[PDB]
Amino acid sequence: MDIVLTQSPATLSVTPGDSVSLSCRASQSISNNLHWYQQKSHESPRLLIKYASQSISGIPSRFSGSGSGTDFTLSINSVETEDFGMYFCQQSNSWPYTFGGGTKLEIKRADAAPTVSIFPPSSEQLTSGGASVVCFLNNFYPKDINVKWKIDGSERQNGVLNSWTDQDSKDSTYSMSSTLTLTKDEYERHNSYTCEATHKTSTSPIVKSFNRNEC
Amino acid sequence: AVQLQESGPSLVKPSQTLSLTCSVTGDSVTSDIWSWIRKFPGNKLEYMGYISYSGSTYYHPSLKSRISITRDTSKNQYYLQLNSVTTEDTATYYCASWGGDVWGAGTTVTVSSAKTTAPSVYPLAPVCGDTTGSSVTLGCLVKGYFPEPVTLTWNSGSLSSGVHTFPAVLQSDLYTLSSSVTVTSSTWPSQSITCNVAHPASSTKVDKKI
Amino acid sequence: KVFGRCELAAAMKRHGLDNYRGYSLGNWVCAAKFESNFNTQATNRNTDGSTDYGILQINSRWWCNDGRTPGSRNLCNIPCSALLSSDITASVNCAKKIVSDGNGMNAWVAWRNRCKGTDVQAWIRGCRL
Repeated sequence: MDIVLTQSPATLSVTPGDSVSLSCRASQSISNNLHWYQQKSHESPRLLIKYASQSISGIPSRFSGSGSGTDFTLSINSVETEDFGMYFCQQSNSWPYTFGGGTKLEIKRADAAPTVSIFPPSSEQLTSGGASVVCFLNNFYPKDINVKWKIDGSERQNGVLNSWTDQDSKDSTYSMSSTLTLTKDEYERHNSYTCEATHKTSTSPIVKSFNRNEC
Repeated sequence: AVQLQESGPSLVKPSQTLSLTCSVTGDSVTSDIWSWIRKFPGNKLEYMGYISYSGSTYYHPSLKSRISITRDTSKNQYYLQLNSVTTEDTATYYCASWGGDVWGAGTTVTVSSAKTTAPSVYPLAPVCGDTTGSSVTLGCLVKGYFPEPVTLTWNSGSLSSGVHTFPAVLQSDLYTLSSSVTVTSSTWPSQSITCNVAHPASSTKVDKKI
Repeated sequence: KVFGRCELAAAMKRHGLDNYRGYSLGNWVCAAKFESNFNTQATNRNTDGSTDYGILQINSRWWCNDGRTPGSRNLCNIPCSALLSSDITASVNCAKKIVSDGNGMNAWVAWRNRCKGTDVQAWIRGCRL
């Protein structure tokens, strides 16, 4: 069977200057045939370590690997500013070659609550017979966040589509847009529409709502 | 210095064939083992297969029967052929050396049966045209276009701060993208704010005042 | 240097050759035996301007570059001198690449003639690795 590579954790937030250890585990022994790749946003993968611990001439010395068999580790002594992004491991011991799910290296910063805004369907869209309710949750940290929609007090899951931006280069925060799409007939059948956000910054969910029975 | 570059149709219809080309420059295609690697959404990498310095090939079993890798020694390129594609074959495709020491920039190939479609641009303004804090955020919903991409600007680019433009999501075969912009309460509605959206594929460009 | 049979087996196992693309460790040890007698310094001239280097006698016409071989292809992208090191790292990495072609270990005539299809595990049997 195809060798499965499990990387942990899925994501790791750190402060430049700190050291980190990324783990990759194989469902079978592969000796030293495990390779480490770095892939920054909008860039193709770059090979950092080959055969578990051999260094590539041209790769910064802060990068190093260890392990054998089924347990491997990628270490970065003092992570630097340009080191954040995705890290993947790949085995070449058996065909087909396989990659791990990857570990995301993110920048750590102070928690920030999201700035939430809700928007009703525009007049133009309703005319075309559609109805999208939009909710923006901006500049928050950490990235973990739950968004729940409610129509007339009832949680709604169908018709909801989400989009997330990458960690912001400006302030290292995250932003997200959540959109609930209905038909014009569905929309006009209900009154209260609510975007509810649950985030580490508070035990009480942030709530943004509006009623069709006004404006 | 050896370099790679992928090229090919960025759009393929279901059941049809996906074709890509990797041009080797700086050295010979016969001077190394070459491969095709694809990245599905959610950072899922797949090693599709590779072609040796001899022309010999190895294919990922999951793709066996659908895949074919060839090369052309006089043009210094190798190719990827993937038959009977389905939307699940949508991904970013990369060509690389076997050693992993060289990689192309990668090229996205999308499998869809959708036809070019201009987007509908909808204004996002507060309910009742309100305003509360010291700031206000407006928006722009770009719904129903194909294919990607669209360019979105605010006030022809004169409003550039406090903007968040999100990645498009697929909604019933078509793309939808939204953009938020935040300004001070003293800025809007005193000063008008307009969303500008351009969709090259359909020769469309529209402005939407908020 | 000249490896002891067991010493090489341990080194090769450490360098991930055991079960690499299905080939058990004995296969590589046996190939090393017949090719150079576990000698990393072994070199051999061929009728063409090519030369075989190292413990696995890798040819300078296709796999490595010695700067003096006509029609050199340098498949392993490595200086042939790296294959003469007492450190087998380079010879192993190159071997792994050779065996990754459709013909696998059949690249080594000696392996085919004196190892292919034999009880190759006999070569690592006895060693306390």
